[PDB]
Amino acid sequence: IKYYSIIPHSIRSIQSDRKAWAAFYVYKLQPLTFLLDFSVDGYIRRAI
Amino acid sequence: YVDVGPDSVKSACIEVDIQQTFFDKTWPRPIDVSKADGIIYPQGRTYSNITITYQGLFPYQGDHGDMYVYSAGHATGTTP
Amino acid sequence: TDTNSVCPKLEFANDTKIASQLGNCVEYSLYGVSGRGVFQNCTAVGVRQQRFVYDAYQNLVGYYSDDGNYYCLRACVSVPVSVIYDKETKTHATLF
Repeated sequence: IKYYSIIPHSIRSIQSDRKAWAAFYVYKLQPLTFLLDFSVDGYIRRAI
Repeated sequence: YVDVGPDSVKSACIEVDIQQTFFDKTWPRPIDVSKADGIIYPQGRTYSNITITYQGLFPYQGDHGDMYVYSAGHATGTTP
Repeated sequence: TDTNSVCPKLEFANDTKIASQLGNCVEYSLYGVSGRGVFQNCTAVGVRQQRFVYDAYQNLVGYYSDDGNYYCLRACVSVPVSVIYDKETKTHATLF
């Protein structure tokens, strides 16, 4: 995979009945070195 | 080949109104690594009550990313 | 890299199980991870869905069994030996 795109999506609701849809954020990934803290239950609650 | 169902019956697909200006806003939600945002867990193992370095695929601390919004369509009273 | 997912289907009969072997140094081959050690009953820890629990130095120290118990894993330990030797009388004792 070399390329991607977001597909638009509209809600065909009633003019008197419309909601607000939360915005979503896309962040890219890179091969970095992190410092992770694992708790007793095994979940990562903080990193550096 | 996986059968997915019938094709579209309608010929005239609906119209879309591109208005980028309405969606161009600002709502900063940067990556806060201090609370483990966007962290892929090591996918082979697990740990307990330790702190270690790890080489993987993470996002940049403080990165803002790309914001996207979805919106309702045009409607007149009771007709989109 | 450190994840393995295809492994030899070997039957567990009934006596070849983690239970009924706690406290004995046994060989193990769990889902493609093999070694030798002693299993015990420890309170659950880590993330269950990732059955293998490691430590800072890439040593398996825990395991989530199909029976629904968290088993606490060690290495089989050696017994150190030394010899007390007197040359004139050519006598010896063994200190463990």
